[PDB]
Amino acid sequence: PREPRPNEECLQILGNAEKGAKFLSDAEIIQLVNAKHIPAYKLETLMETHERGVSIRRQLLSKKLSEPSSLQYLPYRDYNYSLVMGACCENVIGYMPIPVGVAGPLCLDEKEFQVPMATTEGCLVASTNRGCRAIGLGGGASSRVLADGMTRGPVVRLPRACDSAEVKAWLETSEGFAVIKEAFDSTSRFARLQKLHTSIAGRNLYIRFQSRSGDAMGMNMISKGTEKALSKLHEYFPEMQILAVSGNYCTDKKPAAINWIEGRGKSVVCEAVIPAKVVREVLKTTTEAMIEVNINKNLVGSAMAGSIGGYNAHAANIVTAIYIACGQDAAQNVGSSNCITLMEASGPTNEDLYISCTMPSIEIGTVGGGTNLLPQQACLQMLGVQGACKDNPGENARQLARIVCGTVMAGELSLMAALAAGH
Amino acid sequence: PREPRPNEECLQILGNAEKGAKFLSDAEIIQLVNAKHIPAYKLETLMETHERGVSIRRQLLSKKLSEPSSLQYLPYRDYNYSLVMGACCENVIGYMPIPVGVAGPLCLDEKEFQVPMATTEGCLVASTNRGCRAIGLGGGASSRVLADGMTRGPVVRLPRACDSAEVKAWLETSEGFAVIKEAFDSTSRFARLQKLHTSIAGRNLYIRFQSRSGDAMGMNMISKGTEKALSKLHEYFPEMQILAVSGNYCTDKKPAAINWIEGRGKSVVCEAVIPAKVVREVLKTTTEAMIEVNINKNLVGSAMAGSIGGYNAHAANIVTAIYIACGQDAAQNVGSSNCITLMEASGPTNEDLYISCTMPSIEIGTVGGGTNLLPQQACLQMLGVQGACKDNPGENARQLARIVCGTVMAGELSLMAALAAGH
Amino acid sequence: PREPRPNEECLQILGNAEKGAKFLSDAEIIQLVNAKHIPAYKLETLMETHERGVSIRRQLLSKKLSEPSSLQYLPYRDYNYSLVMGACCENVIGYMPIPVGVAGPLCLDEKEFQVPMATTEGCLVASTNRGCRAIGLGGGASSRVLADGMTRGPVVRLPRACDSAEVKAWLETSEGFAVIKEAFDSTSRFARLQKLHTSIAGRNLYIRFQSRSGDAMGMNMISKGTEKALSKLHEYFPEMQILAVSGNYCTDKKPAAINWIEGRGKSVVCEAVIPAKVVREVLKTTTEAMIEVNINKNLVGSAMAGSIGGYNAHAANIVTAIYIACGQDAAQNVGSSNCITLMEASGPTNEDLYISCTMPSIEIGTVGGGTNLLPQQACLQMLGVQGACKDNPGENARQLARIVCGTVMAGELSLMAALAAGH
Amino acid sequence: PREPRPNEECLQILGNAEKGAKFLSDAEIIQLVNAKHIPAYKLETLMETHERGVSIRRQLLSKKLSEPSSLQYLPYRDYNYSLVMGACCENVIGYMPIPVGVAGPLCLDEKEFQVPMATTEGCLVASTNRGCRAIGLGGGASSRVLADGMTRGPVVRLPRACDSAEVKAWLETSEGFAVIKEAFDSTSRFARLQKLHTSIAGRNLYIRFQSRSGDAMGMNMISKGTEKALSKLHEYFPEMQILAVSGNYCTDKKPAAINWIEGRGKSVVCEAVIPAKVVREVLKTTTEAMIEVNINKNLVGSAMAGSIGGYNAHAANIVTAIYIACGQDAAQNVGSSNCITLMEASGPTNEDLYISCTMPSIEIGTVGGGTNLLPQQACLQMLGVQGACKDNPGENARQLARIVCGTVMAGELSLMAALAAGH
Repeated sequence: PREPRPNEECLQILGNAEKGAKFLSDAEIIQLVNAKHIPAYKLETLMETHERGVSIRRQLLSKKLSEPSSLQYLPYRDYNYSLVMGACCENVIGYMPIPVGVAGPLCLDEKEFQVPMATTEGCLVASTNRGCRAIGLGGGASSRVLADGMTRGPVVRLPRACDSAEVKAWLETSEGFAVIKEAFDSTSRFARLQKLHTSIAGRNLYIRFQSRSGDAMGMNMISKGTEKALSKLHEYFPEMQILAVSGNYCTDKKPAAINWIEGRGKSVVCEAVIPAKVVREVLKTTTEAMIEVNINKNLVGSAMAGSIGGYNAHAANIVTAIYIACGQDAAQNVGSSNCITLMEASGPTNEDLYISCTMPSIEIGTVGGGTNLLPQQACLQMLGVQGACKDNPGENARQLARIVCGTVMAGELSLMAALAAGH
Repeated sequence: PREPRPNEECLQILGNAEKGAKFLSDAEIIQLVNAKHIPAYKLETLMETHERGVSIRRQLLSKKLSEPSSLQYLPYRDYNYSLVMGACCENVIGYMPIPVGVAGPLCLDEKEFQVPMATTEGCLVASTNRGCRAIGLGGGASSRVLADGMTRGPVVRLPRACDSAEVKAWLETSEGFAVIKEAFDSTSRFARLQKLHTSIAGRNLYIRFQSRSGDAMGMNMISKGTEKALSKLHEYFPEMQILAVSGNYCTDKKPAAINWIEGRGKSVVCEAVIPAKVVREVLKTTTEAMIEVNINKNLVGSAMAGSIGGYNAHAANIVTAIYIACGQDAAQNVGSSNCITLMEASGPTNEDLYISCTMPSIEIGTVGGGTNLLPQQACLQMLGVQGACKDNPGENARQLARIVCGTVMAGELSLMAALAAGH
Repeated sequence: PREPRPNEECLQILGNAEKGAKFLSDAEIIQLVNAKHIPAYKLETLMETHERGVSIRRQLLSKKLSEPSSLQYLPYRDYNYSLVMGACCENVIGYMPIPVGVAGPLCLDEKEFQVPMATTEGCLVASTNRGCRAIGLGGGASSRVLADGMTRGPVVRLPRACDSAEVKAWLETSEGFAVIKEAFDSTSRFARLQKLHTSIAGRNLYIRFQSRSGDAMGMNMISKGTEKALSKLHEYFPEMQILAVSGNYCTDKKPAAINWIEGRGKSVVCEAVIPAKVVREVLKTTTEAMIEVNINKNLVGSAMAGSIGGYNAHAANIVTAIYIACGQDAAQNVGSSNCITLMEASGPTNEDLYISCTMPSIEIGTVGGGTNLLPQQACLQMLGVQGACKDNPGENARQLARIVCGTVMAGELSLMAALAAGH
Repeated sequence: PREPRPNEECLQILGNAEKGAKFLSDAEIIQLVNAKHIPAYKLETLMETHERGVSIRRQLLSKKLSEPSSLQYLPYRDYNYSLVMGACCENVIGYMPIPVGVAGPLCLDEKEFQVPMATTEGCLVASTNRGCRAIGLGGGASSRVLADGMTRGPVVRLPRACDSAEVKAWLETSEGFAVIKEAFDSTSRFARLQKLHTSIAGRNLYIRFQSRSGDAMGMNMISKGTEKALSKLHEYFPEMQILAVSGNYCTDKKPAAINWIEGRGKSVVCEAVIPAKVVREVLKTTTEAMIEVNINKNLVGSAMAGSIGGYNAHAANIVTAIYIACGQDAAQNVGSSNCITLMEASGPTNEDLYISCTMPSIEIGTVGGGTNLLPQQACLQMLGVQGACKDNPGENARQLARIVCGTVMAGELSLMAALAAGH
């Protein structure tokens, strides 16, 4: 054993650049932190290795818990914290393992994918797998990206609603839009402002900037561009007050009709045709039952519940699983799960099942944020969409959006079949 | 090195109960699986240890990838798969580490909590921490659970809309409700049917069963009860057809006005008062600016975007982080993030900031599903709400809902201050 | 001719109770009004006959118009103003004739109705007529009232959200509800409080009182009851502040999900089955086309437009026409037109067209307001629902709601057939 | 007295062009109609005068009523039916008088208006008048038209969702849009296609054509243009099926988020500043109370009710009254009443009340439909906006929209003051 050296003493070893942390014990570091000498947030930098830093943070936290042994089974060792510091999380005390299953092969646009799904919900992966199998036997699915651009919705305020109208009119002209577009586009190589969407409420003006962002999800880049554009706008209207760079008009991570109607991020449609025989043998139902359930649950049931954009069975399940697996911001599922699922009869006999999923607001990226960590990069890699696509910028993000829509469609197929076979 | 024994041979070692898997190589197991002898889904059971089983699955998957080395940095070893098999995930190929940070202390209802947040979004934990600090300096927050019950919304169909009306009327009487309540309650000790909510659309009848479920999230239990109740209902109306046990009328994991208006799971309100001085020094703004931004972003901005239940800054961020940390079903954030944030002036001088968050549909549990895994249990434990509360059933789930609402409120405070200080 | 006597002089004739207005000229009355002696609003009382009073008001108004001859073709003579004064309109300058057509016979619940429709929209009545004919040939329609009660949604405020929670909890107990119900019911013979619906937002508590109101539309009576109930509630919580007797939580004359989900006024469902032959010969289409159009316009189209409660073709047309004809408050069409139209195949061959309309929020009455005028009473009379039904209170209002739903259904049938035959 | 001549006989007088109807009695005409010789719908043409024709129709209808005397007080005489036949109504049996009151002067954009309001709701005109007075004392209101174009939302269907994507992409190019614009614009002098808005759902493509329409409301003209444009589109995609010219994507006469977000018809904003003294003396309240009520009723209350576009007190009342007075299609109030009302403190002391109303979807016209009748033209004339404005097409419709927004704002001011003074 041993015992803790006084503070002033300990604060010196820390300073000796040939004899630093590593000559101090956990108790000595604890003492230094408690005297408010060391800032606990700097532990991963201040300590010898990053792992130790998180160890020290864990010990400190444990001391303050009603059950000191709470963190025992929270894993923290043998994890690369270098990539998380100053990028992804703060006050780190370990990591939360989420089991990763694989659904597939998903036969989409003449290719095959193996889709990783990080979930703690039993049977979700198996159900998605059955849907994938049905689609595969059906001759594969097809998808298209319909629109692409991340949006940011700042709110500005003018002295009078008349002034707000003037600003809106000026933004609607070709010259004003050109000036704003130049200012916005100057901030990055992928910043290419598309048509603006404005909304007035009294003297509040809400401006929705939209743009592609390469392979990144685009929030940071769009925000930077917006800021620059708002400065430029302020030059012409010095009385304008920028109230908030985010005025809930984007709309980011909230249910909003605007995302459903205008789109946000990527808008995708996927479709497939399942032969009648396959619907019988794999899905254990019939086309007629599937259509009946689809109409009376996904359309009418959602309408009676007063849903905007929730005209599907469980798109949120698949979207969340894939998002967590692939390092996406999982909160964005709120907006990204918007989907409408349609089923119809098809074929020369009206016996085959046509299915389509439409998802207008898939917010997704393959660069930046959570996609900078190796484990999430692995899941992106097994799909073939990891990182930036140098040849055709944004192609990887588009492909990932297509895969997400296809997987959602497989999940819908399976769950709807299960509900229709019923009991 | 060595080389693979033939199939028939290999299939025998597998059978010898004194000489089973463990005498076979990875290549031999691969051969057996490829001949369709072994079902790959049974690998974790079929193999010697579970870890090997997932190893075999990983090798098989790697062979089919365009980049065989994709899984290199997806971790799978030294993880307890026994708790995941047949409960939480299928076709497991490893786990996805999500960094866990800690925000707090959160001073809520005269107690202090240390809230784990699993996120890959930089600065989220720090911002929540600043909000927690402001609330703490403000004399702590207060919360109340207003309603509690998980819901399931089956859809049934009658021959005619007149028959649907008859069934609805019968469900509305005391005798019919009593019969249905008895049938529903017989299925479990926590199943206590509360008042029914019906909606007709033509000959479709949508019935929303609601009930408390102890400390479990309640989906499985509510579904079981619903099934039993629907059988009982079928006894009185033999012409009734149960179309789907889930008719999107719950509503589960979709944006729906019904959850916002009636509630789903737990309905919570939290409030605090931040002194003016604290708003100046910690939040770097003023009360007036905070109220202006709150009105013109969370209320008016959300209204212009056509939001139902999205009258907040970023409740989804906090909700998702906590949910992933604590083993909740993360897809449920779709419904659980519904929140309205209100700010007003308060105090003898109208200088202090009153803030409140109202979240009517927090779907949450501390037993079952993802909460059965030790790492997620650790995060539940550091909050003091892990598992069932034997004395007062459902108390732990209620406490967790209160903490979620309080943390959301801290996050709102911080983000709104950041937006208001602006630039 | 003649010329105007001085004011003081003229003000005396007005006073002589044997020689009053009628001895004064229009110019003399004009002079008196312009000197601010007579209050123009009292003209119909102050003048000899009411008609003259409105004549004087018209002359005064004409003097102030840029085109003095504007009122020439606005009719005002030979109209009974006695019933409008102090009841229905103020500053009356005449009346606006709305042409009234008749659609029918509508074969509903084994009776025949002749439905008056006041419209200036060409072809609306003819289209409704064709729908009525199709329904009649189909063996008539059937309807049911599913729920009945007008609602008022006051908002009150407590010092703290905790206090609001306390009040909500107290309202949810049997004793508190009993006290409130007694207070509410004491105000009128039809005031019978049904279950309360509360919603908290911070320290705001929104309370939705619901009740039947006999044959009246019920707004006045419900408001009176609410006031009394709120006074009683204030007795138990002296800190409560009644912020507004209408907190937009009713919700009255605004689009709101709450009316769609919970109902407001009368909730009705109507249905019919149209034989295939009749669909061919009268509607000039086929059942399959009708169902296709219904799904892809009323369900999917409305979903893509982000509609709450607008899952129909043109229910608002029929509702407005009937409401204007029958003396209903026409603004209420905003809420009353909420409808979902469903069409399916039916019969032994799936060749016949089953149609149903569901309208959960028909706000309607046959006593009070506009129903006190003879012309509107005539339209109510030709339906057989005029005034109060002494035997079975509220029966006439219910019948009128059924007729409204049936007529809406006929209109939907016709318009949908027209759209499907297309070109 | 006399008695009825036989049919064959009577059918001949009808034919004699020197001795036609007018030599036949009401009983003889009745006999002819009942033998199915005369088509009752042709009565106004077939009879001598139009008035007689409606008389005959009334007698026929009376015979079939349970109370033959029902029509006694439904007026039909001395009304110009020539303008209603083949334009405005069918099977006419008279007209429904709606009392017309006048609110004003409304001081708007430096002019004064006298606004006619056709209502049977007591106190509505008086309340609007008080609001007008307050605004007038406040130095008048200001308004701006922000956007202008009526929309039509057809739905077309392609064989596959991929084909729908192809069509959407083609519509998004400059060349495709140019072709469609040419085809659309060829149909009328006011048809000037603006940017298209498309939405896919599976293989359904919803296209929202928008355009100004001169002074007409524009539905007929927009529909004609759409038809022509869809034919042109069919030329390039022969597999396209036009499913419905109206796919509920306009959206016409239904609550829809799309009208709220994108606008429909005219988008208007109006504002005023009420001095504190005027708020005290005329409105009998204070600015602080007004703002409190506005926030907690029009914003928070509407949010809790799950309103899209209903963030106001009673805009529907004013809109309906004006619409009925001025010959507008009253059903359109459903969409046209969408409004958000905002109140703030203003002035050097924050004592004055700033108010603004924003109405993005005012559907309105001053030519065609109900505006072709003299009584409604009178109400349009007293506003100075009757008919087409030859110099500046569409100016009259824009002015009327501004007046509607201003009147709505006055009504909001008054009602909100009444609610705030409370009791």
